[PDB]
Amino acid sequence: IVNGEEAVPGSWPWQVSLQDKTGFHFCGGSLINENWVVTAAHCGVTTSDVVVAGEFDQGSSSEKIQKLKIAKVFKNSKYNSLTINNDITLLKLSTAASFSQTVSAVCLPSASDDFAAGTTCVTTGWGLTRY
Amino acid sequence: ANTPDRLQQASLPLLSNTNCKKYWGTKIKDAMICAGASGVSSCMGDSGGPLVCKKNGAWTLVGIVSWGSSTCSTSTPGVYARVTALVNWVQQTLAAN
Amino acid sequence: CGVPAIQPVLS
Amino acid sequence: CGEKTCSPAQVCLNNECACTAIRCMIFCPNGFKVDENGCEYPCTCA
Repeated sequence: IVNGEEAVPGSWPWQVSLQDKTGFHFCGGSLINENWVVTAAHCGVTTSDVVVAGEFDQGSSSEKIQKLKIAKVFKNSKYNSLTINNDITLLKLSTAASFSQTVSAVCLPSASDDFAAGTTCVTTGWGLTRY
Repeated sequence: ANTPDRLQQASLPLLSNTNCKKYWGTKIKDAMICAGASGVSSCMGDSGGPLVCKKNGAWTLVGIVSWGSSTCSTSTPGVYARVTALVNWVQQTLAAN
Repeated sequence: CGVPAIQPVLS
Repeated sequence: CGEKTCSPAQVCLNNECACTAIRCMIFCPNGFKVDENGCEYPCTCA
């Protein structure tokens, strides 16, 4: 995030990090419950990719994180490569997540919920702080 | 260069789709939602990430980082997958598995 | 869901 | 487009091909894949 702010460790329990076999963090994700994660369809996640939960400092060697394996990927078939519309993917874990203080789920809205423009929201992640 | 190690957070306002078209024209579909253009922006590595807002006490996933300015411009808004337009698909998926 | 056990602090 | 045809990662604006100003916030260790005309694809890594 550009101009973002270092968060309080553990204050965003559903935020997960997705990493490939080579170990690179390429996308973020959100736990909607113990067995599922929601991310972007364009992240092109595979079952050899790993979901890391409960982490704060990726450069730490002492924090207790949960490296969860992925059982199956479900990319919204409506996703369009040309328009990037319907950019969503659901991940079913093999290694269920164990919820607690630092690892929790985020809520899902209903199809009819309306979030008015001007509403102050929040976004988190391990994206570049400058491009 | 290299993705940051510590988790980052940022506050930002949502925009109506009509407003968003100001920056992205016809590339903004009904299944998307924009936020930002307020001195903050999502950058490489944040995609798939969450965009949460409060609804009676709880942070709800309103958006999922999707795409935006190629330079991570703080003067242009980022685009997100509008979860309300996708929750139906999500629900079906969780049931079929 | 949505209620962090460790409350988030922003600026 | 104009007096030519645009490549995959190109958009036509003002009757001229041009790289897109769009990018998916995905992190690519090797950067975004490049198209035949040198333009970066918006959502595919190299």
